[PDB]
Amino acid sequence: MSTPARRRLMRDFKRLQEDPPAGVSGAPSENNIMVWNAVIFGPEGTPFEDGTFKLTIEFTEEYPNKPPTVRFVSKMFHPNVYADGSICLDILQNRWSPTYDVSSILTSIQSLLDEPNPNSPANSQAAQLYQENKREYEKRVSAIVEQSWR
Amino acid sequence: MQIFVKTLTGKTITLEVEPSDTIENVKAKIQDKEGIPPDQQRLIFAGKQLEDGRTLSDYNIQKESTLHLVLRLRG
Amino acid sequence: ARAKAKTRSSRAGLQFPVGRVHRLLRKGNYSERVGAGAPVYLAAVLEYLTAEILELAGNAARDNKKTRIIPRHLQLAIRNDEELNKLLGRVTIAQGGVLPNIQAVLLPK
Amino acid sequence: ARAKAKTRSSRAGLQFPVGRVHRLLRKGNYSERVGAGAPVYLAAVLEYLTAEILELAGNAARDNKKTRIIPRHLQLAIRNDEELNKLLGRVTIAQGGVLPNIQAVLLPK
Amino acid sequence: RSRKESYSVYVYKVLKQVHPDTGISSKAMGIMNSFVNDIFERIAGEASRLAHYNKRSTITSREIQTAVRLLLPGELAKHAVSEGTKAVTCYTSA
Amino acid sequence: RSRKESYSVYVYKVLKQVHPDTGISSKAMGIMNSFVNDIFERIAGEASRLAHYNKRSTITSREIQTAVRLLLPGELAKHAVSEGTKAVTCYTSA
Amino acid sequence: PHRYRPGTVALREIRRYQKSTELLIRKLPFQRLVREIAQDFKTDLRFQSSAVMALQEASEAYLVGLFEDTNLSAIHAKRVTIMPKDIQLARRIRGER
Amino acid sequence: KPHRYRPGTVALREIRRYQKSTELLIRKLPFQRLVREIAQDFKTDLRFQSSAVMALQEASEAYLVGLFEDTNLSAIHAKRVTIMPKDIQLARRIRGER
Amino acid sequence: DYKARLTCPCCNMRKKDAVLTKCFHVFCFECVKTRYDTRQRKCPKCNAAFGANDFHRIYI
Amino acid sequence: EYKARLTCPCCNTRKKDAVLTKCFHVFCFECVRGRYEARQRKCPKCNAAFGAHDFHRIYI
Amino acid sequence: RDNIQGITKPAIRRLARRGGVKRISGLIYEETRGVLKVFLENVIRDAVTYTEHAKRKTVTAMDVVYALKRQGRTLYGFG
Amino acid sequence: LRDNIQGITKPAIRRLARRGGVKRISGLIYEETRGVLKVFLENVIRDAVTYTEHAKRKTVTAMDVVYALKRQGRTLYGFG
DNA sequence: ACAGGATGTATATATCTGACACGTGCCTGGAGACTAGGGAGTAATCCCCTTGGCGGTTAAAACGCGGGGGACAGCGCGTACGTGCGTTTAAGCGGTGCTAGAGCTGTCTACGACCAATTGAGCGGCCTCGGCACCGGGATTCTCCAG
DNA sequence: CTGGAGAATCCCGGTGCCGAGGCCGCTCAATTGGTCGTAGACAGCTCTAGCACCGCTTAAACGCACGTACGCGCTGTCCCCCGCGTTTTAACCGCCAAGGGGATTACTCCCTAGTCTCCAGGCACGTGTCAGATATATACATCCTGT
Ligand SMILES: *[C@@H]1O[C@H](CO)[C@@H](O)[C@H](O)[C@H]1NC(C)=O
Ligand SMILES: [Zn+2]
Ligand SMILES: [Zn+2]
Ligand SMILES: [Zn+2]
Ligand SMILES: [Zn+2]
Repeated sequence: MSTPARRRLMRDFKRLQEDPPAGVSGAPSENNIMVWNAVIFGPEGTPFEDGTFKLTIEFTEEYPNKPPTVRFVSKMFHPNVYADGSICLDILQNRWSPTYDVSSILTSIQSLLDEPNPNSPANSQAAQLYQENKREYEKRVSAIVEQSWR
Repeated sequence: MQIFVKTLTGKTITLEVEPSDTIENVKAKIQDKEGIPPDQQRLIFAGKQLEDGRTLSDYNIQKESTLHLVLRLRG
Repeated sequence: ARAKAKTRSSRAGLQFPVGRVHRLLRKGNYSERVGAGAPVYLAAVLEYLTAEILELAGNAARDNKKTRIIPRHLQLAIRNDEELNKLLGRVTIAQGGVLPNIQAVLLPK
Repeated sequence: ARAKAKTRSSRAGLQFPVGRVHRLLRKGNYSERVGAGAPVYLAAVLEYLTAEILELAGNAARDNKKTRIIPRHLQLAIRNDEELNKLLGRVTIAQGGVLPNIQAVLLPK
Repeated sequence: RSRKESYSVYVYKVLKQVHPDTGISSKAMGIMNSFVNDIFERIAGEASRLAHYNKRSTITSREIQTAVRLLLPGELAKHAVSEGTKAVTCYTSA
Repeated sequence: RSRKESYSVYVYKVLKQVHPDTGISSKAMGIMNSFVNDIFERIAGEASRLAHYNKRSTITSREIQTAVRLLLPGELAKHAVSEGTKAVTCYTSA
Repeated sequence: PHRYRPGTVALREIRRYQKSTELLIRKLPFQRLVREIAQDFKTDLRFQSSAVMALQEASEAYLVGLFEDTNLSAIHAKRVTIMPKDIQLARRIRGER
Repeated sequence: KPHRYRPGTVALREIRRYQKSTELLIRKLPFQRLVREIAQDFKTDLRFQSSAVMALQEASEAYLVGLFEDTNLSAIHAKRVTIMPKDIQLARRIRGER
Repeated sequence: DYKARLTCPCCNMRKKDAVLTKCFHVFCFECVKTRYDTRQRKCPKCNAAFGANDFHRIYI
Repeated sequence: EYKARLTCPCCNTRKKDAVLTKCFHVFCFECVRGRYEARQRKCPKCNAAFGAHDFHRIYI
Repeated sequence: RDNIQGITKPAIRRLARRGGVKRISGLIYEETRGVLKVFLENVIRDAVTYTEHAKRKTVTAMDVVYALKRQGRTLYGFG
Repeated sequence: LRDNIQGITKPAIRRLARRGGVKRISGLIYEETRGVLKVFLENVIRDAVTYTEHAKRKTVTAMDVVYALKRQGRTLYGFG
């Protein structure tokens, strides 16, 4: 509540607790409210079903004005994420708007899980599998969902 | 024919399209009046994953329909 | 017979020619060796600056109710932006004119 | 056992190091090839300029009645001379001071 | 018949990228060519000077980074470094 | 223990030549060193820049002469060019 | 008959000239001046029309900037009429003299 | 009876004194504090070389002296002898620093 | 409800006192000004470009 | 006061959701369209003239 | 010979008008046509030096651009 | 290291003005002199720190400051 | 302040016109694959300069007070500069013609990069002394106030 | 406008010291001497473009009358800055102590120079059309002077 970013985080947590989207969750860090921890259930109708992905986020002071930074903690296989977990987001690097909130970010990344962007080859192997070897692609998605439980 | 497309921040954007228009063309119009490149969009109707190569009539999209425009993203 | 050639600009998602920038860097004799990412980075920077200035000039021309950018529009776009003006503080644009301003003292009252 | 090594500065009757100037010209990647007479000419120019400035500084120091040249004398020599002032109008000499002058208006009447 | 070098095609591509329905005069194209050449020259010269300073022999992305940071003022510099880094990471990933 | 190069010896020799009975302080020596380096960089950069303009690949006495004519003003340039031409003629003669 | 008070025509002239971008000097006399100046250095040179046009553009830009600065000086002195004092002050401050 | 100079004579005297010497007119330690504070905003935990600080101080004094010569010319042009913020602003605007 | 309804959406700290002519939105003038000066000439609401003459002070 | 503030003053019964381009006064839709159909280029606050292109829908 | 007069009084007046002055003293004309001559001499000397270096006889737009840009007065729109 | 600009002290500013050749100094000069000096110091320190952090060191150096000044068109002699 | 006539100035319509945006052939420079070698990224070590602290001196900064001179407002005079008209003038446009030389291509030779071997002079260290800043005393001069 | 008083300045003399200046390794940078690929000088051809000229139009320059707005000078004032004495502050200097980071060394290995191939993006060349300038009838805003 000391700054607009902090109060925005307060209301974002309030909305997440009051009415979180389907198959998503979030939690702060005890020692740094600016740090965030989330768990997402895989979207239906996609190979990512029954997926339990762990995320970590970092914020700054002028947030209602900049996009934050995000990265995976669990294993990932997606054309829109780098191997280490540098996740490729337009509303987060190119087309950020202050209107977006943490819940919107979570839903957007779930939608990205649903559909990789064809012109976003963060993982060239994953992009090629999606483009051509669709079967092997959902096989890899199922494998990553399998080890996502741990 | 006016259609409704919903965003993630409580906004609904009105698009004038035709049933024969492709999803790619709808995304291009969304680029024109909302600055979202077509490759940076994922359009969903009635829980179905729309594809750029298909048309609105293929997915049975009627007048005043609500489309959930959640992007497919690149940073 | 090797593979479908993809130009480096396309690989990086830019419109400016990465290969041409690399050739200019090598030929200009700026350093004994040139890194791989230097042309990419420089091309990105040039593309951004060109896009910015063109966008401002187009905005000015549209505000003037015309569909063709001209040196007058370029001059207005530059000189109306403090940062671009600072970057181009010591440049003369042919057929550019000047910003219309008059000191308040001179105006009648 | 070839012959006595006569350095190029002595051969040309200068004081500055022709070999050193040539080495710097090569190493500075100013060009891929360097002519033979370029270092000689550059050394001649440098020697002439330094001799001029040092002569003026020595004259200033002698007028001040000192046997040593110091930043103050150098500053006075540079600025008093009109050509040198134009050549070095954008430099700052450490411990230089300024030229003693007062606008006539300030002086009492 | 000697071939001549210019950036007209790319300037035009960027123009129709940003404003889909706007033209540009020939004199404007010439001015933009001169501007692009001037900026390229400035940044390349600064990068070469930095390399000479650090007794290095190659112009890698870091030198261009710092040269841009020195030339462009403030928000221009910030945005330029952002997009340039974006481009280089995209390339290396490719 | 790195060895750093300067023009102190040569400045001192020319100082003795012009005024046999004058000394120069260390700070004045440093100022002269910096001045010599600055003039050298100016002239050499201008000459290389001319070489590039004229699609040439070799710096020569002509390029240096034009560079000094462009940099030095008036009578100073006239004297400098006279001294340079005399020096090169003597060097080629010997 | 109708008669404008002095000054308003000056304001109109400023408004019109600060909007257009044509050349404000006559091409042939400017060219003659350039040739006369150049003939001192070396004789019987030829000039490209583009080169002479570039010279005009540079000269007009320089003079216009100088006049903005000297106008600022004149206003500083609590006047509205520029003077050679103002011109020389501007030149001196900008380090041209 | 106390002796008081006319206002201005000692001013001219100290002008003549200061245009004759070459010392550093700003206090070194407070200038160093100011430099460190200013650098605080770009890179925390920075260290400085004494020579670097002296170079900065020399450059700054030279710049201010030049600015004040130009300001004095402006004030004289305005037909007065006292320099003011408007004079400083004119000098900077004409030189193109603003 | 009302306070949220008619306060500037993006910041939600002060009032609606500006209009973006291109898309005809209503935000607060200082939000608009800072986004312009930071070179985001691109609407927050409909994500559309504009210029210095496409937004103006409005009162409600 | 919120209802009275947000409703247009011409009618004071319908919500004000239109802005006039040159003078920037908030009014309703159909009152303004009817007035313009009535040939009156008249503003109730500034009496400024307008035209068919000097108005448009705005939503808060 | 004596072609500085080609820079006519009304030409100077309209230049100053573009500058933004209301009224102009009577002595400004001589001063400004002296300043212009000085500036022309300074630029032309460098242009002629460049062309003479290039073994040419025709001063070129590129030569004039280089001369101008050597004085921190870069000119856009000629090469 | 908070609010040290007062270190640039009134008589010091007057001494600088005298070296400039000023007879009388108005009472308002000091505020904008502080402002001008601060602006100049940021403009130089930013470039110096940029050079330093490019060279991968934590110590600003006289050479870095000299290069920054030369870049701004105010070359300084006597430091290398 | 208000009103109306005279004079700019903005607006919609119709028209030519030529600069531009597209399309086509083709061609040479960028992409791909490969190899070889050296630039520098990393790790370890040394020790040098930076930072921090303390205490004593005193030089400079801060504050106050008196007064005087200079910035500023006002007023009045005159003169020279903007405004408009009528009379030059020569710039500007067109068309023509001629020819220097800018640009290109083809040859051929001095000439600078490169390598190897040789050596001496300029850098680091290391003494050594007088130019100079300082402290003390005497002589000279500028400025202020009373005359 | 002319003379003493006092402060500031200038001038001469003895003295200490620390930085300029001279001298001794020696090691690396300069030098010398071939050698070879080629960048640049030079001859020749061309046809582009600059220089030169002439006739007609008319836009712009030039010259003159005027009256008025502004530049410039004189005057009063008062308040803001300057000179000076006194007290308070912290800069400066010397010393000491700790260690983080600058600078150097070795190694390796991963990046980039160099080469051959080919093929497609980009450049020269053609071409039709729509944006833009221009002429003309409006509708409307603005300046100046009487009221
Ligand atoms: C640009 O890059 C900087 C560097 O970290 C980053 O902080 C900033 O958010 C980026 N801005 C964008 C992507 O618009
Ligand atoms: Zn807001
Ligand atoms: Zn919008
Ligand atoms: Zn209404
Ligand atoms: Zn209104």
